[PDB]
Amino acid sequence: PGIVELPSLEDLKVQEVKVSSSVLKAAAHHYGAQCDKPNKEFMLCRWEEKDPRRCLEEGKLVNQCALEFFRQIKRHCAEPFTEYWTCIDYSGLQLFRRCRKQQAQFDECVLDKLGWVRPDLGDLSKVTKVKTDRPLPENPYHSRARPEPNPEVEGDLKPARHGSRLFFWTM
Amino acid sequence: MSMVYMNIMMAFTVSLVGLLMYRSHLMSSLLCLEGMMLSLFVMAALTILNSHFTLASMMPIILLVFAACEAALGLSLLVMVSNTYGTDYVQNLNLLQC
Amino acid sequence: SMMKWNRERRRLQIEDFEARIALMPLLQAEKDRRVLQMLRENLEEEAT
Amino acid sequence: MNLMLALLTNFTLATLLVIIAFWLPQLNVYSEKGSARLPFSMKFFLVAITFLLFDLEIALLLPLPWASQTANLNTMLTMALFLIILLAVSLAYEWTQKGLEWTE
Amino acid sequence: AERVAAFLKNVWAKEPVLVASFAIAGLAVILPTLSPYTKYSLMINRATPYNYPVPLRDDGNMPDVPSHPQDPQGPSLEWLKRL
Amino acid sequence: MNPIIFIIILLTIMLGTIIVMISSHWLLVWIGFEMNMLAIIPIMMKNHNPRATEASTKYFLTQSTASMLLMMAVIINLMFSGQWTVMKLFNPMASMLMTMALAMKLGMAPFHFWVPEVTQGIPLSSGLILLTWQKLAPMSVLYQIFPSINLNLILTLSVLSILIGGWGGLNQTQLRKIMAYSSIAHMGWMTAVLPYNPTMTLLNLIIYIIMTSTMFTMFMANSTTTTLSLSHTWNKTPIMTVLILATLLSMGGLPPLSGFMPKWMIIQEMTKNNSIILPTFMAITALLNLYFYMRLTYSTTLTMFPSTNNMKMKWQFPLMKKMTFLPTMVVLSTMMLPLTPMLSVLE
Amino acid sequence: MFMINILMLIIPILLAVAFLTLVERKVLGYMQLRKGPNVVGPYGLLQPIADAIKLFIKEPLRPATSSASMFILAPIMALGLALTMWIPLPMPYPLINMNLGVLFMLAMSSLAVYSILWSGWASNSKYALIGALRAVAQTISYEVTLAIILLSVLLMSGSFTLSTLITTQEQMWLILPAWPLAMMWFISTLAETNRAPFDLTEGESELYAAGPFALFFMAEYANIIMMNIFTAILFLGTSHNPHMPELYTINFTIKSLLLTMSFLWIRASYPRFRYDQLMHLLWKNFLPLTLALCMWHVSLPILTSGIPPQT
Amino acid sequence: MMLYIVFILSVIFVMGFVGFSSKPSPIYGGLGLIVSGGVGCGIVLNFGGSFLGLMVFLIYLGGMMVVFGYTTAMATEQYPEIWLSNKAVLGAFVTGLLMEFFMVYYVLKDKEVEVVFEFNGLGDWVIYDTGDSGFFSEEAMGIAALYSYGTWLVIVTGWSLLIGVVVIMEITRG
Ligand SMILES: CCCCCCCCCCCCO[C@@H]1O[C@H](CO)[C@@H](O[C@H]2O[C@H](CO)[C@@H](O)[C@H](O)[C@H]2O)[C@H](O)[C@H]1O
Ligand SMILES: CCCCCCCCCCCCO[C@@H]1O[C@H](CO)[C@@H](O[C@H]2O[C@H](CO)[C@@H](O)[C@H](O)[C@H]2O)[C@H](O)[C@H]1O
Ligand SMILES: CCCCCCCCCCCCO[C@@H]1O[C@H](CO)[C@@H](O[C@H]2O[C@H](CO)[C@@H](O)[C@H](O)[C@H]2O)[C@H](O)[C@H]1O
Ligand SMILES: CCCCCCCCCCCCO[C@@H]1O[C@H](CO)[C@@H](O[C@H]2O[C@H](CO)[C@@H](O)[C@H](O)[C@H]2O)[C@H](O)[C@H]1O
Ligand SMILES: N=C(N)NC(=N)NCCc1ccc(I)c(Cl)c1
Ligand SMILES: N=C(N)NC(=N)NCCc1ccc(I)c(Cl)c1
Repeated sequence: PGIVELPSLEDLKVQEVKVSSSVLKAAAHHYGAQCDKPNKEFMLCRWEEKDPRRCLEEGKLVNQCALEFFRQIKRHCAEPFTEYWTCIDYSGLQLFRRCRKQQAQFDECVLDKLGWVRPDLGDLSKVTKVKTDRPLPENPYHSRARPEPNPEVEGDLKPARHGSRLFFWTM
Repeated sequence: MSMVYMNIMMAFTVSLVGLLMYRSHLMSSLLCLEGMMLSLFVMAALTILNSHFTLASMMPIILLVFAACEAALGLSLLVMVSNTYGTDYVQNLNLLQC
Repeated sequence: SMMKWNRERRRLQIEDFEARIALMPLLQAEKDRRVLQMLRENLEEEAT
Repeated sequence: MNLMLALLTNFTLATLLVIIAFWLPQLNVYSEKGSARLPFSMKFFLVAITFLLFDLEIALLLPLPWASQTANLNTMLTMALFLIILLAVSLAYEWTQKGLEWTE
Repeated sequence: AERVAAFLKNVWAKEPVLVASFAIAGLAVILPTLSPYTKYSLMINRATPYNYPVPLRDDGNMPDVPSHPQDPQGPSLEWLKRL
Repeated sequence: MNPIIFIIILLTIMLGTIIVMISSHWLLVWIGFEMNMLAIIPIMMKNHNPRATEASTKYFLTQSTASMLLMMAVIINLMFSGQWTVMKLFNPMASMLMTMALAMKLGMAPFHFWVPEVTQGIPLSSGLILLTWQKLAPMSVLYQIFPSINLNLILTLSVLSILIGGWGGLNQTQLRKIMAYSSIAHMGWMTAVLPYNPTMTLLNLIIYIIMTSTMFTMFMANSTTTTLSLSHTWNKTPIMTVLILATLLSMGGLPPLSGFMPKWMIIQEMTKNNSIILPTFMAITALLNLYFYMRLTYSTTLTMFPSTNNMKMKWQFPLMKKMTFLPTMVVLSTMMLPLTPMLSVLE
Repeated sequence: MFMINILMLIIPILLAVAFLTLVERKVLGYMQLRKGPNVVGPYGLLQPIADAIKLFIKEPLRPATSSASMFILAPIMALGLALTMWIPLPMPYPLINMNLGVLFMLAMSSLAVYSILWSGWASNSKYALIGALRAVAQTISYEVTLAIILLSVLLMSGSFTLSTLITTQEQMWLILPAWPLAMMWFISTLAETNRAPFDLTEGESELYAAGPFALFFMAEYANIIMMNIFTAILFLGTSHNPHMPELYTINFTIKSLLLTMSFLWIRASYPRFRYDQLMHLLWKNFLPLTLALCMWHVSLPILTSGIPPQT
Repeated sequence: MMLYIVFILSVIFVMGFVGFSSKPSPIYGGLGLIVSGGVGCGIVLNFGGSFLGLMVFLIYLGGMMVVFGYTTAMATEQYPEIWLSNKAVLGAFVTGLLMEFFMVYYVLKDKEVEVVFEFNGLGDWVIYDTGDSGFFSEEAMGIAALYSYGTWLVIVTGWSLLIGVVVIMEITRG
């Protein structure tokens, strides 16, 4: 068999979004709306290619968008956001419904300072369409050529010649 | 294969030999029959869970349910044998010798 | 009373599930690189 | 690891209480002061066997809270009621056949 | 109508526990078919997104597929917010 | 047994068999066997006596052991192919285990010891089911998994069954034990041809069932379970003695009777495969069966054994047992050879 | 730090059992126009201590048992399993947070019948063995309704997690939509724990000693308390404020205390069932209703559009 | 190491089987099966099967094995015979433990063994899946599918249980 081709350790380097899960949860709804386009392009690539090696560049853009998104929050709404994700982080289940006062302050800050409108219930679970320059993979499974089917019997069905032909039987 | 499979198959073999090598009590042989079921349940569950065969996750339950019903029938035969002879000894079940 | 609360709980679950969907692309990108980095690292020690 | 520790603690303590309950100072210096049909009704066998069969049915009903999350609710509700009705038919059969009686 | 009514009164007097059991079991079988809310249980179960909604490659002739989650195309959960 | 319950139990015996025959999933095949074994036990027990209880217990132990081995084969097959489809198995150890399990279910030698004993200990109607309907499900699985059976194993089982069935029947005076050893011998022909042409397996199974049902039905008609009791038939129902004679000769494979057809066809298929020693050995060994069939004809039809005085009281009453389908089955059991080419419907 | 937590569950459980013996005696006394213990310590507060010490320094008269291993096994199983039943209980936070906590409690409780069976075998007396089998038959019979009733309730909760019952009852106690099940659940726990009017092990033998007797008693009374804590969670859900978890613990304790006192109240109020009669209460009354209410509680969330979330 | 927990549990699994398979008094044989059942549940638990693990406890141990012990106390053994008192039981018990110990020792020394068939001994963790981040239990999804996908399974299973009730009432009426 061949050699499993892997990218270099340096080909995998990229700035990482080193914030905790409660921080991501607090920003998740605005993040979904703001960074949708690079995110959907990456997920389209992953499901079409079925190979993480083929979508690394798309994955680097996912990180870049996330960083710029969190740099905008830091520049403008650092204090309402900090109060909000700190309220999420207290909960053992990270419940949204226990932090509606703080969510409203953060939501009101991004709308005024950035024009960010929180997506409605149901929106982020929509199936959306992506315009990609990437070619569509042709054999993503690396399938071999399928075996040729058995030759196909055809014609007109005629009575058996001289019957069953079983030993002495004449029919 | 994986190391766990060595012992699960060994458990089934041990209970099968126990089942085929009777002593006196019919109940002791019925326990070996349940032992084979338990090893089958574990072997099936391990295979199904590790392979992430999602719809097959119900199969061990069906195995358990049907084999417990089988065991209930087996126990009922044991008590009827015990009512006849006063024990569950297999040596008493030799009338059909002739 | 149980119907009203359960409907609200279903709406709260959808909101929680949609937050996860918003983050899955970022997590998937991170997971791919971690897996590939780990495999690459094992390949260096294998060479040695 | 926590569950293992809790279980180990619970039964280890139970073991310690049992052994000390058996071996305590006594302050005495003198000498201290089979497999047949037990005479037990067939009715008690039938209770245990009846419990087993109902317990196996219960095992099949246990997934119901998860099954109610399916989009195939029509099928799911029909099959849930079918199983419970069959359980009721089982009880009706034992009842009308005097399987639940304790006389005689 | 009356002989059945005279039958029910007898079982209600003699076996109220069994009459209640059969009454409840009948309602459990019948009411789902009559209820106007039963249809919503199907919709709510389908509206719960357990796995990622994989986007479609845009071929230029999908006017009913939103390009952005906040676009107006695609299923709406406005009916659920009111419910 | 309440007649409605009897019907429902009988319908469940059939349903278990049908589930095995229509299933494409090994789990559902296993369920069919479990359901079938659950419903058969009550009809073995229905006459409440120690012999029936011993027979049901021996049956339960044999069948439950075989079903565990079948489940083991299914699970090994799952690990080595990741699927449950009923077809060839993908592991030789799974194939052996399933073949041995089906052999135990069929009562093939050397797993045969339970057949004569269980058949003896249950009523005639229950023995009829055991030796006919109960062969359908295990045979229908062999029909499907045969591409992966070990040839040496299956042919060894076939040869041993024909030998044990033939020899075992020579020493029997009980009618239920004779039919049991006859069944063991006939299962040997069914499986011997399976590797070469499964259609002949079906043909031998169908003709075997017809002839076996005819014998049991004629035994039930007169309530006879021993050779000597059967020898009184000539003085009560002379027509029955003639029907028994024809059926026994047919079961002996004598031309021009129906029972010759399966042996004829099986020999043909085996020779086409250059199997010459095995068919010849099989045909000669089957003469042992013919011998203890002939012995029964002697004491039933071709001579008149001594009677009793109370037999005269029986002259004044008519046969009241149902004898369902007996006229049809006896004709098929004996007069079908001219229609042999009809076997192609089984393809 | 986790071992500290285990001890801070085990020790209070055993102390609460000890003083339930005092409370039961005093509550029964005042319902009988008398006082109950009031000499051994002020208001009888030292009575449990005197009883505990007395029992353990008592001669451990065990007749030559037919099985030494099963004589020791039964009390260890009984007490070990009784304490295990407490580790998933959210009060409001469980010691062990199990996704299938409700199912874990059902499975562990079903094992407690082995201590009855093993103690019967070890007694080396067919009379005590027959008494054990009658108790086992009563216990498994009422396990049928407890499981089905529990399943019916969870169809409104949505999961097997015990803490999800807290969320389900944020607006309203489950006893309101499900008081018919709460009624049969409550009586089933009485019969499950062999409590009067279902205390037929005590009554029938009328018609173990020292420490080993004490251990079976401790396990019994631990189970009684745990059953009533379970009932409070199942049907009388306390609201949880994540920033003041002790308000949950105070309110939930009061409900469990009151439910436990109602066990003593009932014991003071009624005669005992005959054995066949408590068997008919189950198979011919509770089970038909439980099955019908199980059918109803499968249909109800579907027909009202009130299916709870999975998570 | 805790990296071999599944293997260790399976070692105890086998020892419990050699326990009751040597067939001591049915009371002690029942105990060996109960221990094996609990150990078997732990093996299933460590592969991610929480529900399947708890079914063994709930149904197999709390259900079937209770009825086995109940029936044993009634119609088989009321007082156990001294364990390993019979020579045949002791020989069988010792033989199974000797075989088991050799498998364990050899597979641990070479991290692999060929007992009839060849097994790996690196630890069972090596075959585990490396990418799970779904918001549900997959085992729970599969079992819940009995009511949507498995209509046929429910029908035949429910029918067999009802027939089991009818059948056992026929068998025992005598
Ligand atoms: C509305 C439908 C709801 C779905 C219900 C779910 C299925 C439940 C099936 C239970 C069937 C029980 O069927 C039951 O059979 C017996 C027949 O002996 C009848 O009871 C009959 O026998 C008893 C003795 O046992 C007599 O005292 C009584 O006078 C007579 O009625 C019951 O009246 C009937 O209810
Ligand atoms: C002994 C055998 C016992 C068998 C018992 C079987 C009883 C089955 C009774 C309930 C079956 C129908 O139950 C209920 O009926 C309504 C019909 O209005 C169905 O239809 C309803 O839900 C569907 C969702 O699928 C909606 O699209 C539809 O608009 C709505 O009317 C429900 O999907 C079904 O849940
Ligand atoms: C009657 C006792 C029943 C006890 C059953 C005990 C469980 C049995 C375990 C069977 C699983 C192992 O089954 C066995 O696996 C190995 C590889 O893994 C297969 O493969 C083996 O033989 C074939 C030969 O061509 C080759 O693949 C290779 O030489 C060898 O590895 C065997 O063909 C198969 O028979
Ligand atoms: C819970 C912790 C409590 C810690 C207390 C520690 C105190 C240790 C001193 C124990 C004193 C026990 O005192 C002793 O108990 C045993 C109980 O079997 C009694 O019984 C013993 O002596 C009598 C004869 O005197 C014997 O017939 C009897 O078989 C023997 O058991 C003694 O009559 C009593 O004197
Ligand atoms: N498996 C075998 N050895 N024999 C077999 N079935 N061969 C297939 C050949 C065949 C023969 C008769 C007919 I009619 C049809 Cl349609 C086809
Ligand atoms: N039933 C009652 N309440 N009275 C009663 N007889 N109690 C028993 C006394 C007892 C038993 C064990 C322990 I530990 C403790 Cl401390 C006290």
